[PDB]
Amino acid sequence: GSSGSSGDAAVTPEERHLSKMQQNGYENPTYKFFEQMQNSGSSGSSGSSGSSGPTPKTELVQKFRVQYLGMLPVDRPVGMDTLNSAIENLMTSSSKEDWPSVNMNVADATVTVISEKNEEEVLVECRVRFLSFMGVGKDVHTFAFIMDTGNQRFECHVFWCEPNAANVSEAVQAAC
Repeated sequence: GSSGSSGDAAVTPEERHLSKMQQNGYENPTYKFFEQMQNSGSSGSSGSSGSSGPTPKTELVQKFRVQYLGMLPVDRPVGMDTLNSAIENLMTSSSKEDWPSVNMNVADATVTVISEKNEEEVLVECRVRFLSFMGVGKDVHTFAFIMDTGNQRFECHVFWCEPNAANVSEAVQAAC
């Protein structure tokens, strides 16, 4: 029942931010501002957006030790409620320990889920460009990001960060 009026400010500086993230979240503007472009349509029957080739060079890069929960299909590219769904989805599927270890790379505003067992093992390669929505669920150790694989398809990948998802996410903020 109605109980309070004590007056006390006991909150961590890392939560001050994560808070706004759990409230609204982070929606990539480019994903919606991707209207002005010059696409081409020439003969090229194939099931891929061309070729990428070798990875580019880079001087700066951040590596965060996080766990992998798995991919989860969604209905919308954005919407906190939607994200929270993926987290709870996998969380139930696999346990906290069941989740394997993986190194997250934040170089060139690019996200590359590297394997903990092998550095030269890119588990997942995502770019801030494809990234549609990203935020924190109910828990501060639950961070997921939805990307666009094409054909109106969105894959929600969840990852456990420690001691929280304040750093990782934050680093992904400027990545946009």
